[PDB]
Amino acid sequence: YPFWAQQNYANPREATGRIVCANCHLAAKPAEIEVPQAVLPDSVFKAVVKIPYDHSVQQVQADGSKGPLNVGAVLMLPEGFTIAPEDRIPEEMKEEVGPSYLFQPYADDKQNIVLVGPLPGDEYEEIVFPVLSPNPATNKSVAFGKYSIHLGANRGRGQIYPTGEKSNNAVYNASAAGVITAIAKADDGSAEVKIRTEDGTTIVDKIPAGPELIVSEGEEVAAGAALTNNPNVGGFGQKDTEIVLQSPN
Ligand code: HEC
Ligand SMILES: [Zn+2]
Ligand SMILES: [Zn+2]
Repeated sequence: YPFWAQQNYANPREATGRIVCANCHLAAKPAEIEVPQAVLPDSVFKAVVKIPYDHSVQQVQADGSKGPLNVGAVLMLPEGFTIAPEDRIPEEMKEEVGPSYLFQPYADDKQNIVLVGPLPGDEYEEIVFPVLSPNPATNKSVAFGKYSIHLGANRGRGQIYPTGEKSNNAVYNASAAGVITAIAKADDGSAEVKIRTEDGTTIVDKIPAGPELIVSEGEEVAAGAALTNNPNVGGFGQKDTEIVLQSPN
């Protein structure tokens, strides 16, 4: 969740440009963002974000059962830019943009970094951010010019928790090489795979409900080999765009 990015990373964009959601949402999927080519100072414009996925495909949920996906994103605007206050949103636009409550600043001193979600993916095919450009004439920290906007967008449950533990929406691997002597399947959906190592020892790898086993009893497996499919059907992607903070006329 966006909140887990806030708790663990003061800066959501690493030196390489990689956005921190990627540290836990391991699969890559597209991220789209559309903004006007240029905007006048102290003006409101729309930033349209899309996070594609096949709405007919369900994902493994926290309880292991199949369900819908939720989406979320971090939109990094240039210095001075912020989500537009409601009273600054023009009339014809108010019904074209997301409601104010959808948007959360990354931090008090990073209001140009906007977070949205989790939101139900089936209801938000486009997330439209109403953005207020700054005014260089009265704000010395910002100047007219061309700037970059960075988008990080996710759909679906991540693979690793803030605790460092893997979620049930990930591949589980053989903790050691050997032969599978048994597969204890709880009607809980979870499982325990007993592996007989090449010299007597037997180890047990626990797998939560959700992932599908792709090994069978009596089967040999290498260390690190996959015991399950990769049930993940979502992903996180990034996209950059530019915008010109323009001088009137
Ligand atoms: C690891 C510490 C994470 C970071 C950093 C971020 N997210 Fe995450 N997110 C993570 C997990 C393990 C889960 C699943 C929780 C569960 O058990 O259900 C999530 C979930 C989301 C969701 C909901 C997806 C869905 O339910 O379909 C969204 C929309 C989401 N996360 C977005 C997101 C963004 C945009 C992040 C970076 C700004 C981000 N997450 C960071 C793990 C972690
Ligand atoms: Zn869609
Ligand atoms: Zn930048």
